[PDB]
Amino acid sequence: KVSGRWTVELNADSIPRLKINQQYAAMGNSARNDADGQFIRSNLQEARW
Amino acid sequence: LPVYQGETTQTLQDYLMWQVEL
Amino acid sequence: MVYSYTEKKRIRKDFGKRPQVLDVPYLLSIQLDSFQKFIEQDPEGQYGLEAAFRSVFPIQSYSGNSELQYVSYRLGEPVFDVQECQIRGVTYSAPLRVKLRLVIYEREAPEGTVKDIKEQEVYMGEIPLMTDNGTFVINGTERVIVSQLHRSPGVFFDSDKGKTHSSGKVLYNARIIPYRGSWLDFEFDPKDNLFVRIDRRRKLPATIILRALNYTTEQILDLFFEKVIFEIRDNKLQMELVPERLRGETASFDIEANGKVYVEKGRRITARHIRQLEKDDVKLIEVPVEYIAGKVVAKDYIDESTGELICAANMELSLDLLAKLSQSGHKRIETLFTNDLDHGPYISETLRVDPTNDRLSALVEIYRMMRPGEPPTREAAESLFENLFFSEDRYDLSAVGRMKFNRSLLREEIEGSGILSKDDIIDVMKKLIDIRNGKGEVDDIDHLGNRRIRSVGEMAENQFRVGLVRVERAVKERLSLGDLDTLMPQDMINAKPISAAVKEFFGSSQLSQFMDQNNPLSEITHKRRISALGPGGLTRERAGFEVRDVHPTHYGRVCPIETPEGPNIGLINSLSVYAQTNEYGFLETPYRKVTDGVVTDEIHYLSAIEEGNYVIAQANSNLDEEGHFVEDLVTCRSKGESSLFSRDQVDYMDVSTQQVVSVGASLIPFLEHDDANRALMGANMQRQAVPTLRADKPLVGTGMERAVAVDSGVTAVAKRGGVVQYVDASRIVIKVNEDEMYPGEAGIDIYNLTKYTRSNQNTCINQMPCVSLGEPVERGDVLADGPSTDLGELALGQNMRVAFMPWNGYNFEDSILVSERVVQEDRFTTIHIQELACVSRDTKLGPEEITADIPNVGEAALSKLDESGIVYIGAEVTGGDILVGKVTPKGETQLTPEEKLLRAIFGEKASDVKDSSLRVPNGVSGTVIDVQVFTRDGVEKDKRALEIEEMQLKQAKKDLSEELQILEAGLFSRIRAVLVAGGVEAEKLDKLPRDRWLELGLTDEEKQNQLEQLAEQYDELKHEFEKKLEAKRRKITQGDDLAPGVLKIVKVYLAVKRRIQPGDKMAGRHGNKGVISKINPIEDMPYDENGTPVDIVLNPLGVPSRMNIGQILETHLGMAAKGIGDKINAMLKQQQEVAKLREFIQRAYDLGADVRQKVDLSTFSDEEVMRLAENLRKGMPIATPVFDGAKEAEIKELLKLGDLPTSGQIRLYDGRTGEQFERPVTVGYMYMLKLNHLVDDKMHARSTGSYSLVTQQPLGGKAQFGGQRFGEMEVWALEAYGAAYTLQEMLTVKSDDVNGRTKMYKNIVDGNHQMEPGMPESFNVLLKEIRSLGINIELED
Amino acid sequence: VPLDGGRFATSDLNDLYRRVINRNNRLKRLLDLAAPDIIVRNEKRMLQEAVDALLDNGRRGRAITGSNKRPLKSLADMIKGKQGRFRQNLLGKRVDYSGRSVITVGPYLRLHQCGLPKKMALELFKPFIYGKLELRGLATTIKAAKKMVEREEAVVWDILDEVIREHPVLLNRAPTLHRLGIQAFEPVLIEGKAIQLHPLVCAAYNADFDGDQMAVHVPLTLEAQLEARALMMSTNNILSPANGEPIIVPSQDVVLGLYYMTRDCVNAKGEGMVLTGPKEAERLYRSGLASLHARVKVRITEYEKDANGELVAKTSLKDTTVGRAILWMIVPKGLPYSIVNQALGKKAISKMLNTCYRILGLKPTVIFADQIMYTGFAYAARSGASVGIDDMVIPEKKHEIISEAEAEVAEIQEQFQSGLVTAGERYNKVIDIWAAANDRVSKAMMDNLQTETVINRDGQEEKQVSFNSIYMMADSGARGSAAQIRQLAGMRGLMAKPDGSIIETPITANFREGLNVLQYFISTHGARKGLADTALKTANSGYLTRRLVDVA
Repeated sequence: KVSGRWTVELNADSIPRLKINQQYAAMGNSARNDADGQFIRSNLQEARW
Repeated sequence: LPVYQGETTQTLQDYLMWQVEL
Repeated sequence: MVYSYTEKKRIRKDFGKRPQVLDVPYLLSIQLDSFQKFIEQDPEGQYGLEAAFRSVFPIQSYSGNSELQYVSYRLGEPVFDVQECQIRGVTYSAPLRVKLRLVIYEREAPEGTVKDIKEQEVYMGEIPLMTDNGTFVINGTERVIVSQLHRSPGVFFDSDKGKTHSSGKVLYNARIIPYRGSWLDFEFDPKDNLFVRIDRRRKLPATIILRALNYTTEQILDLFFEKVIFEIRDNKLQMELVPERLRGETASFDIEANGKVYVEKGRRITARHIRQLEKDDVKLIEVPVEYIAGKVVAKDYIDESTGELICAANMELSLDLLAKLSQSGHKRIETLFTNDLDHGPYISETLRVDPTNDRLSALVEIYRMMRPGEPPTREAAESLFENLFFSEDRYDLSAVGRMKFNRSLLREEIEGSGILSKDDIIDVMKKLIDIRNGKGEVDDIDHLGNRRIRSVGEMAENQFRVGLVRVERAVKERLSLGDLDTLMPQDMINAKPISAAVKEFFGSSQLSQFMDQNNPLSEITHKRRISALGPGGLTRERAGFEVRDVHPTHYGRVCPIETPEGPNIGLINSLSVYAQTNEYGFLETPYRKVTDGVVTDEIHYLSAIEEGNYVIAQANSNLDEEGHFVEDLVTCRSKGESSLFSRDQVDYMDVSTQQVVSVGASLIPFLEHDDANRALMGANMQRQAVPTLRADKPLVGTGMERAVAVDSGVTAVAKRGGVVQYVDASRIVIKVNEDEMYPGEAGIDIYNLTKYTRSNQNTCINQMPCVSLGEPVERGDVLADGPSTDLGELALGQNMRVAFMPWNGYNFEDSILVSERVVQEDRFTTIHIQELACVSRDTKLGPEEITADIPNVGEAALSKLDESGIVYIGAEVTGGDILVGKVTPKGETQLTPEEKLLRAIFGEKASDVKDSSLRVPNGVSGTVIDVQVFTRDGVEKDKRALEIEEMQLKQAKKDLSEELQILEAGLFSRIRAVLVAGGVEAEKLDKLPRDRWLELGLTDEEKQNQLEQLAEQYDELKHEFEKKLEAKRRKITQGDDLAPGVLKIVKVYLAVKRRIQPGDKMAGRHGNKGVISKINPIEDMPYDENGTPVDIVLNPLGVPSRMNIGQILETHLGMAAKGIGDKINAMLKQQQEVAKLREFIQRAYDLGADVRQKVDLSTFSDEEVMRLAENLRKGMPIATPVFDGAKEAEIKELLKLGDLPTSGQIRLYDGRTGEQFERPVTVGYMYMLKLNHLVDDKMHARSTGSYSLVTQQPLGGKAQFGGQRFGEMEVWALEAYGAAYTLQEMLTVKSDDVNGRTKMYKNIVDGNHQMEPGMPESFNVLLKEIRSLGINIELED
Repeated sequence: VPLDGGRFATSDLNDLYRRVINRNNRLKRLLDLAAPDIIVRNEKRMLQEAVDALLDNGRRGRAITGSNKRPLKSLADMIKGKQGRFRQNLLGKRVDYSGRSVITVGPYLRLHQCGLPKKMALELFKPFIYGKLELRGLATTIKAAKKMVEREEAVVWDILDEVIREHPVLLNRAPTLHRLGIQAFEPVLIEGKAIQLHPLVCAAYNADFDGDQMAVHVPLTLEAQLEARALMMSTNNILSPANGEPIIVPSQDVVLGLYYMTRDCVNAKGEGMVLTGPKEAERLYRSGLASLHARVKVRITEYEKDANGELVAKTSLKDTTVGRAILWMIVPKGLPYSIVNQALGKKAISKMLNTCYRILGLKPTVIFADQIMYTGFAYAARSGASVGIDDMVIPEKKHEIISEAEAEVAEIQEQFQSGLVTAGERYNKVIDIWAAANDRVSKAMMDNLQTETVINRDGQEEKQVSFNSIYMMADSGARGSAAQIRQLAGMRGLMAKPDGSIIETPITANFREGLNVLQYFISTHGARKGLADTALKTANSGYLTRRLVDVA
């Protein structure tokens, strides 16, 4: 209650969150093997979705 | 230090067994 | 003539021979002056928040052309008062808001600003605010932040040699300590090689740090060494020799000079030869070729034709190389001197050790040290090296660091930069080489000119700066990213980081601890404490043996007496009385200037360094009328070795004899007659005294108690007061006279006393008024007496009548025999107050409620509970009675026919609730003083919570309506006066106000306008009164905000009166402590010829072994004082005339050597003598200064005035047999005090309780009825006795043998006394823990 | 072990397990998806690090919790160290039947006894109370027995007094360095809250009666009780197991009493009286003579064990004093009279106890120790024996000695100014002359203290040992010494040691006539040094003892 017309906030601790991995995001282009490149690309797509 | 090794409590069944022992 | 209307009631006789020059300071300045300058608005940015902001506040975007600045900061007004914060539980603080300025500039224009957003300030955290007593109220509990004593940033040439070298050789290192950043150390090796070390890590060769600073071999050689010409042309091989410059070496052969040869071959060098060679002009003289082989070349020489690397730098000359270098290269070759006697290279030996010769190879060596892998790429190593030391925003040591640096290198300039400099590094290395060869002296860390103190304000500033530098990064990031916006200046300014940092520092820190609350002395000495540990200095109580000693520079700066006697002895000190802090943080002390024999009144403050030059006289030195010295030879201190000097060599003299002792040790009478150990222990035990019911002044004191009691802030002193109107047990109101009054106020000062509040130590804090109605009160006079205070004097203890004699062994070693009259008269009776609390803690099954509908309990238990479920105020509760009736909801009742039948029959229980009430812990008894209930906003249960609300509201109304009533009465008197001589009498105004009949006279003069204006003013006053009352009510009933789980909190306070009994620990002021061993009836206690029995019998076998002659002197002086008091009491009881009483009091006041002039019958009227005599009828108060106290001859003389034996002894009789003791005994009056170690809190017993889930052993140190610890030494004792069965029993039956404890209990109850040992549970736990690793372990058969 | 109840928040044993489990799960489900070599090797490296941290944290890297920089306690950290399993397993265990309280003196007690508060009792002996109540038929059921014990009835108190009777209980001082830190006594119920300890066993326990506490442990099995009676009893610990000297010896307030009662002064009341020996007490108590009377002839019947296993009487008429004749009542049979007919200092009574033990045995020597303590305590109180300012006297020659020493110092300084003497030589001579002056002052002060003048047989001139309280205490050896007296009446001496050196000017003042600010500040270096030495040598001594016991 902020002195009338309460504003609602989410639970910061309870809420989940995911962060992309920079080490593996910075090695999909460097890899010269098509299998590794496609693997990293697909997993990047899935993680971002 | 983090709290560990809590105390043991006396429930009804334990109390009744204690009284049975004597 | 001292009036001192509060002191004129009882004047304390002083035996001070010396005349006081400087008055004692505020005694709490060190704690609050620093905090005052921390939050003071300074026009120039030097210290405080103004300096913390200007450091890193200007924010520049990453080429974003958008800046952020600030105008000024304003400190908000505190939400609650100190008392409100303490009763609530919240912290006392003030909001911080600073006006900022965000400026955005367009591109393609040099610094062309287009818009400014400098219109809104942002609140960033709250600063915990300091009270009037140098203490904080963090989280509702009073806390004090101790000052730190660390090494000042600078350069230190310590030796670090002796036995630790393990080679029989002395070493000379050097360390540069900054205030922030990394440390740089320059060691030496037994091979005479210097090494650079950073952060106490792996060492490096000498000149890598030089080569990193773009220095080559030629400049390094020509700079560190002096090069001789060595002009050898045409194979002449002649030397330019200067005997004044270089000498002291015997000549080998072929040595000549101008005229006669300087020194014959094989002849020892002589001073006469040196003088002759200096007197006669000596040109280049020839020497044998042998001098070239050992000598080294200064620079690298190159042949005229080709540029080969022949004759490399730092290479010894060869005989074969000499011919070719003379033929091809040149004739004059630069060389060195390299004489062992008075010089030493110590670097050229290291140059060949360097693996790197180019700056390229040299720069990567420091990177190899710093980081093991990741070799640099010509952009990382240079950046790291420049940012490590030579960066402005990463080293930035201090002004103090630069001041010490320049003072230690003989530099006149003091204003420097926080960045280091190459030239500084060369000066440091050169002075290290100089001290190695012998040019000066090594430093001294223990010296108080090398250590400075840090107060609370500056560490708070450092923590705030650290917190702000973190939010600066976020502000910069948010300004760089998405800069295309015109938003308000809250892009990334988050108050949570800064507030969390400041709260972490203030609340939970090593230097922030709960204040002691059992004595005004304890408080005032905790606020003056100085500690070496903490975030810096000495990381642990270990690693020191000479750090914790009394350095000679501790004279007027720290006390050599007051310090704990435990593991941290010498690491905790206390300031002296007059010790002040220097400008930069060092310790000063005052002295009087002595000019051509006379002693001036002017005072000069000298730090530790300054006091080492001048010759300072001694305080115990005779003085003439004009300021001259009596004796031609006076004792002084010159450089740390005191000796005798004439009156024409002295330059300063000490102020007073109390200068070397702290405030704790200046309260001990006859301190110069006590050993240092006993004085230390007495000073340490004085702080533990717990105040009693009735305060009693000491008959023997030192005069510092008045100052301690006044400055402790534990009393209620009167500010701008003239007279008292109404006195009550809990309120004092003073009608300030018009002289000290300014217009715009009613003229009433109101003081609300503190009645029976719990301290940090669960003791009692109570203030009692001293004044009566219609008693004129001056400014600075006390009105109330806090804990252990009597009319403004520190009174912690009672004057017991002691006797020194053995008594049937009941005072065997340190035990005390106490008469029963002491217990009867309620001396040493103490009040203790505890705190108990319960919370609601709502659940998912439903909220918990306090409704007193508790199941499975008798009506007798709920007899003391109110309707809401909490105890009545004043009820007595013992053992395990219920305080707050709380119930926790259970699951929904099942449809089962059993529970349905139970509900139909009984009802109202349904097993919905469980008895989780708040009950008094076992072995706790007392009477409830007051309760306190807190309900969060949105919850309006408030069963009886409105009663305390109404009480507070009514108290506020009463204390707020008085000023309005006074103003209204004044306005009505003004109306009545302005209606005089207008045809209207005062009778109508007295009968009815009628607004003065609304100007019924209608004179049409200024009277009508005057009445209209007065009516308007009255209406405004009424409106102001209503507004203030409504504001107070809103601040009172607004409700609290608690933890998210917590629904409401109820707190209950209990008061317990603890009396004296055997086992309780008493003490004196001379390091004598003891335990009561018996409470003897009055009949048995020894009595003198008048039938008066002594109160306490003490053992005389401690004085000669502990050197406590102070005890004996104190008892003799107390006996004399009590004799004078008894004579005055007898004369009062006879109802004698005023003249004789006045003459006797005057004769008793003027006795002794020339000390102090005070006379009655000229300032004291006929009436004041009555109250003075009635105050000092239980004893004459006496004050003896610390080292200027009374003399034995004067004590013997004073005993003669009260008609007592001057020897101090008296014949005594035995109370049980009536037979006179031979060898007459010594009786007197000693000030005994009761310590905080009571036997009620010490006893604990246990047979069987609760064990721990792991290891199944009894809990511990009274933690819920715990057990006691058998140990390794105790089992060694049992094994030495051969106690196998007792050992096995203690190992198994009394411990974790789970299946054996029950069997032993059963056998004991049955009367068998047999043991089934089995196997301990801890061994099984150990086996499981070992098997949890890949290690197989089991027991075979 | 939840903290806030809502969340348990297991720490330091489950965080490592959780890390290992989740990382192993990720690696296992990544291994079968044909993941790239770099990723799989990196995951294996983190798994190795997690397992290594679980087994041992400090060896490689650090794993820390939220908001605390302290590392976690791995599996091995709860085995090694002072907080490990063994050092709580190596009798590091707490004990059930135990109690504490502050120590108090009880002089009425005897050697095999202690004062146990009634509040502490009835809690240590509660199972025994239940057993006795059930046996005597006062409580048919355990609940009834518990209620009756909780209500603290007179029957409960009588039963407690009955059960506690023949049942030893053993006390233990907190720092227990040798065997005698644990001894077994017979508990005597006292109305109070503090354990009453025996003055004779205080010396063995190293207790001092200023806030010292003491632990209590109860033996319950028959073997344990017989062991506490036959091995650990305080009446069996007569001799020290370290060297062999007796561990029980009157030390304070008893030595002074015996010294006062056995002393000789001339021209005392009743000089020429001749009596039988039982009559000395009747003569002191009523009227006629003082316990210090001289030339008193009393017939003493000695008993000497000249015969093999048999003692025979011998009647004489040796001259003695009333006090010695009275103490002969306490002295047992076999002992002779020459051990009593003296001034009876502290070593004298120690020799008395040793001879009694060697000749007679154990029971007579225990009884003799008890009676010696009783009589010494009584007569020390009956003697008055106070202390005062005038008791310590300062020699009148002190001023002249100080003046002569200062004159010689001035002469040495003049010689140094003349250039004949160098700094080190001058310093050494100054120290030597100051030490000589200190010795002379001490000798004069002892001369004044020792001798007193009195009138005998109308001769009006006699020199007998003085009765000053400080001198009497130092001579008897109860407390203090002549060296410590030197600092009360004579001079403090050099009293100079900043680090190792000695200041040339000594402290020339005692505590009776006060001290200066400079002298008092100088005299604090040694005090601080000694206090620090004790406080940082206690732990080293303990560690040495631990290593010795572990190796042997």
